[PDB]
Amino acid sequence: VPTGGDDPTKIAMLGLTFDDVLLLPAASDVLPANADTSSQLTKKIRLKVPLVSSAMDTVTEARMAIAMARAGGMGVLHRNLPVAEQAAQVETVKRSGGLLVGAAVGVGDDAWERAMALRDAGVDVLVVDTAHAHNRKVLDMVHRLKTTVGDEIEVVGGNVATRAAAAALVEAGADAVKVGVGPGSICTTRVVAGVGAPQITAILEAVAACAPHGVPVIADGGLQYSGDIAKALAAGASTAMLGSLLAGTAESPGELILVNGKQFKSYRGMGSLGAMQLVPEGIEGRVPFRGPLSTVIHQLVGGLRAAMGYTGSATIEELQQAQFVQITAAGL
Amino acid sequence: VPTGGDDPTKIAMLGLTFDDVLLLPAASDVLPANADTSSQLTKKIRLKVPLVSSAMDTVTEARMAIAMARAGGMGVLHRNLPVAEQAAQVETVKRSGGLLVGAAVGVGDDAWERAMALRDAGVDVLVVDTAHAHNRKVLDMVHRLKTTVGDEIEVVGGNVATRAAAAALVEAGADAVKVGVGPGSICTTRVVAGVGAPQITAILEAVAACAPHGVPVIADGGLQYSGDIAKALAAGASTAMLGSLLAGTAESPGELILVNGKQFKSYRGMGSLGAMQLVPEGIEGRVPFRGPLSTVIHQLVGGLRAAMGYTGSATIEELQQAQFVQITAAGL
Amino acid sequence: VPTGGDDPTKIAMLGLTFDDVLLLPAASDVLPANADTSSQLTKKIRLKVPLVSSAMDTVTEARMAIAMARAGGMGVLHRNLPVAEQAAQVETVKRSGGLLVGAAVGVGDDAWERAMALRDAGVDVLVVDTAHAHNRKVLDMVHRLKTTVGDEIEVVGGNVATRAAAAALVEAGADAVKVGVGPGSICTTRVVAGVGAPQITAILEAVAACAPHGVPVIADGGLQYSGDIAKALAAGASTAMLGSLLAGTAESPGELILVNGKQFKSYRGMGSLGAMQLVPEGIEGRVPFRGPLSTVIHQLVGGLRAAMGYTGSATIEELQQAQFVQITAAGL
Amino acid sequence: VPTGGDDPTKIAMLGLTFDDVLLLPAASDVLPANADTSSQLTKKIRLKVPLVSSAMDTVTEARMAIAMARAGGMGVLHRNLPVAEQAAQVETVKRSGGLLVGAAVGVGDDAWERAMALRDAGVDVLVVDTAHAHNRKVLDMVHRLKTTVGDEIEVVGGNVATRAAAAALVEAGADAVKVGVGPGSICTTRVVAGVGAPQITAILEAVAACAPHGVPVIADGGLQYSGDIAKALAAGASTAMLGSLLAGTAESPGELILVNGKQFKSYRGMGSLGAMQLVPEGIEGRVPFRGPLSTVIHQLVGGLRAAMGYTGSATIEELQQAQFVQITAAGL
Ligand SMILES: Cc1[nH]c(C(=O)Nc2ccc(F)cc2)c(C)c1S(=O)(=O)Nc1ccc2c[nH]nc2c1
Ligand SMILES: Cc1[nH]c(C(=O)Nc2ccc(F)cc2)c(C)c1S(=O)(=O)Nc1ccc2c[nH]nc2c1
Ligand SMILES: Cc1[nH]c(C(=O)Nc2ccc(F)cc2)c(C)c1S(=O)(=O)Nc1ccc2c[nH]nc2c1
Ligand SMILES: Cc1[nH]c(C(=O)Nc2ccc(F)cc2)c(C)c1S(=O)(=O)Nc1ccc2c[nH]nc2c1
Ligand SMILES: O=c1[nH]cnc2c1ncn2[C@@H]1O[C@H](COP(=O)(O)O)[C@@H](O)[C@H]1O
Ligand SMILES: O=c1[nH]cnc2c1ncn2[C@@H]1O[C@H](COP(=O)(O)O)[C@@H](O)[C@H]1O
Ligand SMILES: O=c1[nH]cnc2c1ncn2[C@@H]1O[C@H](COP(=O)(O)O)[C@@H](O)[C@H]1O
Ligand SMILES: O=c1[nH]cnc2c1ncn2[C@@H]1O[C@H](COP(=O)(O)O)[C@@H](O)[C@H]1O
Repeated sequence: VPTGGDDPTKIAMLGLTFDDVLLLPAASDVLPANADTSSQLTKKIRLKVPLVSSAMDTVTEARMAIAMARAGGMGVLHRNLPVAEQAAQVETVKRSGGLLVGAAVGVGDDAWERAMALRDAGVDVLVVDTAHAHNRKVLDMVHRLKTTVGDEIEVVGGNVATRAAAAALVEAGADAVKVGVGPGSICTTRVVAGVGAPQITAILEAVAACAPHGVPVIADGGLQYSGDIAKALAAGASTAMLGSLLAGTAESPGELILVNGKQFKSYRGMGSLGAMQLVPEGIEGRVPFRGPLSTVIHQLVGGLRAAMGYTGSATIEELQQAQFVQITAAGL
Repeated sequence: VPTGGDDPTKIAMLGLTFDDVLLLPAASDVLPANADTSSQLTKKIRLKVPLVSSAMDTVTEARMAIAMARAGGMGVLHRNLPVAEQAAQVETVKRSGGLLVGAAVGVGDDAWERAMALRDAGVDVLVVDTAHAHNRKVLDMVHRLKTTVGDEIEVVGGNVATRAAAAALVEAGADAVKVGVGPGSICTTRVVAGVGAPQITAILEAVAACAPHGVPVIADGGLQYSGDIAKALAAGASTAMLGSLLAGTAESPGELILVNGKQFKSYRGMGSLGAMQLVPEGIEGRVPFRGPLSTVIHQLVGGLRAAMGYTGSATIEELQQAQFVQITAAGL
Repeated sequence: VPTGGDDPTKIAMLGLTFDDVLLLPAASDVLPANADTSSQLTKKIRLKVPLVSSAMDTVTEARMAIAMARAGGMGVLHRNLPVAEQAAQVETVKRSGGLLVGAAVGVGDDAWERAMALRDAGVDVLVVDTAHAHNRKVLDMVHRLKTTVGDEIEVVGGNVATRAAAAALVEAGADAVKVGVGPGSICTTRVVAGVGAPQITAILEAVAACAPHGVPVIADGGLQYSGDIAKALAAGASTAMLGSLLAGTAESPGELILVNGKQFKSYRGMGSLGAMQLVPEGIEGRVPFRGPLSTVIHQLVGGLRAAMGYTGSATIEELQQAQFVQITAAGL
Repeated sequence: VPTGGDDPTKIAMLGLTFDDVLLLPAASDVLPANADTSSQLTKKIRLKVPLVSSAMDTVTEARMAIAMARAGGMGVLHRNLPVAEQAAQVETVKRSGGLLVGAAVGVGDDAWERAMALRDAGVDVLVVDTAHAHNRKVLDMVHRLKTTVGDEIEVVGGNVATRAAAAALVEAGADAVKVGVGPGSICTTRVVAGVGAPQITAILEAVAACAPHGVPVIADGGLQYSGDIAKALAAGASTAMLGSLLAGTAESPGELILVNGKQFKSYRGMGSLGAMQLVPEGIEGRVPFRGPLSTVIHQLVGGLRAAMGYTGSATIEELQQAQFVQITAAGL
């Protein structure tokens, strides 16, 4: 083996990230303004805009979830607060019209009760929110939830980074599979644990397991530009979950911060020291203030529509069949 | 597939850009001063110098087009102004002697009338100027133009980045094919839409479709150094179109700008916010002031001549048969 | 041969370093808190924590060796001082309870007497400490030591970077093989001599020679983050030796340094000008002050435990069978 | 072809430079102090130290040539001055004992007379000094010189970057072949002409043509560290020619320069604007002042000796058979 040892499977793959690829233009009859951006969040739920906001306490509380749903996407409420408070945020969203909402639960002691309270509150999507869903504890939770409330509530499981892990969630009964181990902007899983999978390759691998079972893949983490959304969907994801890109918006939690004459908002990992208040796997930082969510979403969707125009994709389903070119370091 | 999924065509190619390759020296009897730099702009039109200026409102108006033609190249007049004004710039050039001139048209409402006015004004080359020529609307325009004024006017179509798109323009009747989706210095197509193709690979692919039909390829965008011109032509292009490299010249539109004791001129994408005055696919910036066009062209052609000396190329046609070595990140 | 010449063996391999790979998550029933971090330092000696401190005069004297052993690892005492002083540091450690300790010897004039004095002082591990163990002088020393004190003292040999060199040390009778030629943070072997081997590939190659003989590999040098420890062990090493990561600790030798309002400690190669007081193969620098060793070790082991959780590794032996994904420049 | 077009020979090779490779350690009985550093400069001339100074007017005049010869290497006198002055510098060196000296000539009008005057002055080596020796004008000069003064004077030809060019010089009768098109520190051939060849691959290719005919290769340009000398010789070169590494020495021409409290000397390409006093293919810069040549050479040779120790090379001939590992961007 050219890279060492005698085992060709030791280094199993070459992992590509968003900056490693570009979408190739293709024959097109599609104007960007006329493209159809709708896509499956889960087997049953279709969104007008294939974007969901991260279950983080500096991204999504009731305000964000309401704005996201009104923009045609959805918010996933974070779970870093008492169960009664999360359920109360679910209610607040549902009382603002017939708006879709999801909410994160863990696999811990009180996870099952949290889930039951959220259902009672009228939640549409339950997200089993973990760093590593390839764990019998996570797969059991996913299964237990689907068998209990599956008729009324869609159950998302995550996160995974390999084909085998996505396959296990599919078998456990997941209505969607969330992909991303290591790629988050505030993530230090890669440096702390040495663990991860570049996101384009992880999406391609997860989609190979999920698509044949009609299970949508949510691409979660590592998205920096609107063009990365197009790339994630062309790799086969059906939606993208955004943290950093939305953390600087008016609707996110947290106050405005002024440093050196410029405006910021705090953005922090759920595995950072201050969020857990131990070995942190996230940092605390700031992102530029971006103004209203509606503006940000408009530019993101605008970029998506441009990609759909370039690739001749009339629908997201068509975009998922687009081709890439791999680029070198010099490209960029 | 080592990079993910089971489809080997999903990532179709490894795209190389100018910084990824060097020209290999070869046996030579050619002195740089004696090389023949002439080359086909289109099937019918040969230039003394294989360089054309970009159809941008910070690069080419009448003054640039006159200087470019006198230097042995050609200018393509931008179309960001009323039809009567563009036609008046065409006249202004033709009244400055028997100088070649081209002019951009789009595919929009008034594109056909613009084209007719330009012809009446005496234009030599019509450039169907789009970000994505692989669109039936663009191919139709190219065809409609060639069938109407083809005897008197050469019709360029662009831009493309793939072999199939170049082939479609050839069949539509293009007299030259312009290559470049994503590589412009002021371009944000890559980050906004996630779409593009590294320019050496795009030229190689387009030339594979065009050369067998005797259709010249214009390499458009991404050229930073005189050595990049040599590389573009050795990849098989017949001419290079330059924006950034000429935007800092006395003959370009726009005034001199002083910042921190240094001289600049504004240079902006035609898809930037201020040029369109929406989801911009270009930025606005500045380039260093370079002095007279004649000086810049002299150094560019000087570099080209040096490359022709190193590669034993007596003509541009010979240079198109030169070989590359691929380099690594460390090289550079 | 695509890279030049006609000999495919001239460039024998593509060497990967820690930043070139990530650990892939795998099916897991392992909680980080419950993972077993114990591992073989040598054939006979198992540590509770697979970490040893570098035999450097800015890393390990008696204080460090005591702290390291109490934390479940071990220190290797540096040999840059009189033999009687090194032996006195060995005694000092052994008088602080039943704590494991090792000590470096060279291959020079007084190396054999140093070794004998260390044994008399009660040392547990002798480390034949060289930059290049593939030297008959080093192999002879290793052999001579093992045949003389082998029943009572474990003999480590190093350093190596190739499979053949590790194999030679195994045959010489080494109880562990230390891997790393070129990767140290303060190392200039690579720039001064042009010699080295990227550490993941060197570990994989050394383990291919050592593992079939039940000889543990110590990964020495180049480790920057806790995640690198996980990667080194997954490549097949049984322990990691740390210099830079521990040089900033309270227990390391040297005083606190204040520069620009921040706290540092000096950290220098044993082959630097000031350590040898000639052609230096190390530099002198500073690392940030890190506080007590116990804190640093806790975070390092925490990262290791996280990796074991992600990879489903209940033991270090299991972690050694984990898989990597190779990443590109863009990843990082 | 994965990188574009249908011609696999269009991109002929992947070119590696010094930073792309490391020397692999090997079994060794060689102490650095005992290695034999002597090597062939030409078929007939062996140097004690395999280093020659560049024929540049900021590197080698009489003073440098004398110091270089006394250190066991040789200087090549630059040709940027009247013929009588160059010949007078040759005399000055020969009058300082039985010291070897070489001198550059071109292929121009007065090149032949320059060569004759140098011979009369007692020169030992004539270097036909060009940027591209694969030119019948250069090959003719090499041949004409060898057939005229070949019994008394060794004739070097250069520069080349390909196997075929080296082969042509061998057939022309060169006593040594100098390799390097594009790699010089002050070189802009790569950016101006887009032409070049990464130096490790160029050396490997040139040696494939020269070694079977017993013709030594001089590696010229791109050497930044003493470790690069070892790498150049292990690729198969017999000597290295140094510009930047020696330009900062007391013995080089030019005065001391003080900027921001630090000491420098000017270092400039022979193809820079100021050296030619047009399309320059070199820049003018400064390098740090390094003190006496003897110190610099000592450290360079020290690094070489270290490499010989690591690779088990008792002679330069043995070092030429050493193996490399290719490294990634992350390595470094
Ligand atoms: C550090 C951490 N561990 C867990 C976790 O769930 N651990 C766990 C997993 C399986 C299990 F059975 C029992 C516990 C979580 C949520 C976190 S987090 O707060 O930092 N959030 C994320 C989310 C997504 C990520 C992708 N890469 N890294 C990520 C971190
Ligand atoms: C953003 C944009 N879209 C179009 C465009 O023509 N859209 C379109 C295409 C086909 C069609 F049928 C209908 C409309 C244009 C001209 C532009 S531009 O002003 O920014 N100019 C260019 C030019 C070259 C480029 C290469 N990569 N990106 C480029 C942008
Ligand atoms: C520069 C140097 N040479 C030797 C050395 O032992 N030389 C030698 C080797 C075999 C022999 F038979 C006779 C002498 C040592 C210890 C050193 S050091 O002080 O700088 N330490 C290390 C340690 C680890 C390294 C990995 N890469 N580089 C390293 C340097
Ligand atoms: C720019 C230039 N051209 C020539 C030259 O000889 N031209 C030429 C060649 C063949 C011929 F028949 C007639 C003329 C030279 C010397 C130079 S230089 O002054 O700049 N020196 C070098 C030396 C080494 C180089 C490697 N890459 N680039 C280099 C430049
Ligand atoms: O603390 C953390 N460490 C690692 N990943 C996190 C952490 N907190 C949230 N994440 C994940 O990172 C995603 C956001 O990534 P981003 O959009 O690149 O900022 C989230 O949706 C989570 O999957
Ligand atoms: O706004 C824009 N976005 C992307 N490409 C543009 C834009 N405006 C002009 N271009 C293209 O970029 C070329 C100039 O590229 P440059 O020479 O690298 O500066 C032009 O000839 C166009 O093809
Ligand atoms: O001077 C030196 N030059 C090269 N390597 C050294 C030197 N001194 C110590 N080392 C090695 O570098 C290791 C520490 O590397 P680090 O943990 O990356 O700082 C040590 O354990 C030695 O193997
Ligand atoms: O002006 C120039 N342009 C390109 N190469 C040059 C020039 N002048 C000298 N050289 C070459 O660069 C070598 C020195 O390279 P360096 O050691 O990397 O600085 C010289 O020996 C020449 O071969």
